[PDB]
Order: sequence, then C-alpha cells, then structure tokens
Amino acid sequence: SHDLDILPRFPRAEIVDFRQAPSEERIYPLGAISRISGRLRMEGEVRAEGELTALTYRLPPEHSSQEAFAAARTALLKADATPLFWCERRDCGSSSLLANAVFGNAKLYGPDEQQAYLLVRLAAPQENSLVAVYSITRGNRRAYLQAEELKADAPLAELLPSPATLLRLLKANGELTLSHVPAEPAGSWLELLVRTLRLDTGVRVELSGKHAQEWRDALRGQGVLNSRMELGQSEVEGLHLNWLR
Repeated sequence: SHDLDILPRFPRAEIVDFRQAPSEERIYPLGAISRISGRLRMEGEVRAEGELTALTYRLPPEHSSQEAFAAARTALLKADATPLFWCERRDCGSSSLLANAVFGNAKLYGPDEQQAYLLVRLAAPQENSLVAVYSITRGNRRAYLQAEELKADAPLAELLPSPATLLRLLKANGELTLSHVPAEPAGSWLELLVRTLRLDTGVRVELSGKHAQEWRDALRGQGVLNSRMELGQSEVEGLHLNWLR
C-alpha cells in the first residue's frame, strides 16, 4: 500500500510484501540471535504488542542492500530516533532466525554475511513506536529491505542501547540522537554515555540539543576529559552526538 511516514524513497524499489495488523506481538532482538538446543536465544530483546505495519522492498539490480540500509539508517537517525541496536553480517547472528522467527518472512533469508539489522525507538510524540529495518542480499543476487513500525499498545520501558552499539553507530553514521534521555543528566543514560566514552577513550564528540551544556558537564564530572567534547547548536529536545574525526 503505502510507505512508513519516516523512511526514505529507495529509487525504483518495489513493495513485494505489505502487512498490517492492529495488535501483533513483536520480539525484536537487542543482540545476536541464535538457537541453543533448538530453543530461540537473543542477547537481549524488546517485546511489544501493538499496531504493526511491515513493508518488504525488492531493490532494483543497480543498488545494493547495504546502500539502501545505510540510507534507511541515516534517515531514521536524522529523524532523531534513539538507536537501540545495530549490527551487520554475522554480528546479527542467524539470518534464518531474523527472517523467520522475528519478521516471519522467509523471503528475507539469505547468507548471514550479507545481512544488516537496525532497531530504533521514535522520538516523542511517537515515543512508544519502534521501527525495525533488516536488509539482505540473496544468492539469487536480488536485494531486499524490510521496514516495520510497531506502535506499542502500552508505554515502552526505558530502552537503552549498549555502549558498543553507540560507538559503532557513531562511526558508521557519523552522528545520532538520544531522544529519550532525562532533561537533568543522571541515571541509566548518563551511565551509558560514561561507559561508552571509557570504552574508546580517543573518540571525540560534539554535543548539541536543548540541554547539551548540562550533559557535557555531567560527563566531565564523571571523568570524561573536557577536550573530548565540543558544543554545537541545536534546539532538538534530545542529546545529539556528532563524531569529531
């Protein structure tokens, strides 16, 4: 039928599967997916039930799955969605599990080394919406991209990415926004950013957003060197981070 209001246009891409459901359950992994003893295992997950819109695109032969995935990733982060998990190739675990057990679409099954997966939480006013993107290039040399929105029927918990996800995405995408942080820097989100900046001590960032000054100093007081953090100008409600190469 129609695209998700938040995604880009993949030039000449065709919708090959469209699904909607007013109350479907999704269990989106927050880490690699595998089977142990035949039972499904996720290294962290988010379960939510709500209105599901799932779009399956087949890309034109001229354009790679990885290109469309990067465009989708760039667009969701520029919409200031908080990233929750991002992974490429074998880091995602099994394509068969993602295709079948998570998205329930066997067309998405391909070589593990050709996949990519992203999960984000949309910014308020859509803060109980999750958007998931999955890309694959298959042996038939065709390229597909799955994009799904789950509007949860109940408010989502406090959902945070790992420090590894934050660092990796800051370098793969160059920037990202954390749009579900408290206005006063503290708690889980301050802890996450502190642990992210101790995992790579050389990386430098520019902070912007309505309370970016407050964040930088909370971080200085948790031990981050002030030389590592510059300040930008944005009115976005969240904390925006920009990789200073």
